[PDB]
Amino acid sequence: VMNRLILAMDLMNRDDALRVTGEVREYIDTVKIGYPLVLSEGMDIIAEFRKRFGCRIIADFKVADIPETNEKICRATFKAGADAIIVHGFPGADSVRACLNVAEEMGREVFLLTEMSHPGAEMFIQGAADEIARMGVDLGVKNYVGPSTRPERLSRLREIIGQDSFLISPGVGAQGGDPGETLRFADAIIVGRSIYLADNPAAAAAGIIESIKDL
Amino acid sequence: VMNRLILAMDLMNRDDALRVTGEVREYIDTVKIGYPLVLSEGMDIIAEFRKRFGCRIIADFKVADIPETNEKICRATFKAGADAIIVHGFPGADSVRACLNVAEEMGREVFLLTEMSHPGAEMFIQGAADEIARMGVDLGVKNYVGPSTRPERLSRLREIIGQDSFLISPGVGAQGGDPGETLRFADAIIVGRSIYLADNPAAAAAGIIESIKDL
Ligand SMILES: N#Cc1cc(=O)[nH]c(=O)n1[C@@H]1O[C@H](COP(=O)(O)O)[C@@H](O)[C@H]1O
Ligand SMILES: N#Cc1cc(=O)[nH]c(=O)n1[C@@H]1O[C@H](COP(=O)(O)O)[C@@H](O)[C@H]1O
Repeated sequence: VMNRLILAMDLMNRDDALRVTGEVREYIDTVKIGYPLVLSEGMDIIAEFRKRFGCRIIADFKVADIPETNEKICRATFKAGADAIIVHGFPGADSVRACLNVAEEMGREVFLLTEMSHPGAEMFIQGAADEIARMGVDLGVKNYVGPSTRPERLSRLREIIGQDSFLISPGVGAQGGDPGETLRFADAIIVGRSIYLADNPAAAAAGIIESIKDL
Repeated sequence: VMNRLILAMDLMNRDDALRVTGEVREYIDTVKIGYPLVLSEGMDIIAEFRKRFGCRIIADFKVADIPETNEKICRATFKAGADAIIVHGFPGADSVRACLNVAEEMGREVFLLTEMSHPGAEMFIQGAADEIARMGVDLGVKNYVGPSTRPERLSRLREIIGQDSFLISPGVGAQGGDPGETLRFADAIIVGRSIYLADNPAAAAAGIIESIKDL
């Protein structure tokens, strides 16, 4: 991804989301669109973004249902033009496999979310995360998400998935993660509020890239 | 809920979803709408159903993000007219509390999904599920979801949440669960495909209710 930086576009207004995305487009090559924007403006926003910005779109839908429902969610999401979808690993291998089957059918990608970045992830997810990552490897998952807020965990996740797998990492900025340290282990960082709530989102993005280029 | 039966409306077409829901409306009082329908037809389908059918709507969005994103998802969902939202407990107490805070602000309800009904739930969720339920009790959650496919687990979950808590249960019919056995422990059952894929959905719903009445 361009400059190893993915914008988490979680504004909930089409005009504000378009404005900020257009302002930082020279500094990114992929935008993560989640439910805050989609549930407020509709699934058509994915193809609008893909067209107007020529960016790749990751649908951060944290898919976490039974296999039959996961298949439907993935089909709707790729039909809407998303390049990839983020899927939770904790519902188990059959739920992940359902998403992989639809991605194979539609020529798209699945990212497996292993450990999450927020404090509550320590309660249940962290204890299962190594095993979720190993499950991913066994299923042939090549794209993973793990937490900027815990670089020791990001290191362990990288160890499990190997160097060939692609690893992206949220929790940079607002949640306390650091771009440089996270990029020791992740291929790309995801950044939302530090950019989209900034007085000058382009200046915020540029500042991040300057720190990245230095690594 | 009327007749202790909630329709899981996971058809992806507005016309088919409206047809089936209309045909079975005399036998239910609540419709569970999830991402298959919403991502295909838009969030406005929630208010359409509420208006047309005068039914309560549970948004089955399996909310499973960090606290800040959860609050955004819950706000959009209640703005759209949902009566309640289903939230995963696996991501931890702060993520659940974020949803409870928005439900409190907006005068709506949260259902906490503890153990899931599909085979993959055995890998990670089942081992955490008693603790997820206890966490719900500690947070003051009053509405829970647990699996028709494992009535011994449903019994244990009922034990933890007490008799005053409201418990709904999917996995009836297509996934193998039984209405009568599940209603030993749950207050209401959720049924999707056994009704919506039936040649005569009204006849399928009526058959289920006849079996419920006998208990
Ligand atoms: N993908 C993802 C995901 C997994 C995770 O463990 N932690 C996150 O913050 N996220 C998402 O990344 C973004 C982080 O944004 P921010 O930079 O904290 O504002 C949000 O969209 C959040 O929902
Ligand atoms: N709520 C919920 C949920 C939790 C769970 O553990 N198992 C489920 O099947 N569900 C949902 O209930 C419905 C079950 O539908 P069906 O009766 O198997 O066709 C689907 O919407 C599924 O996504």
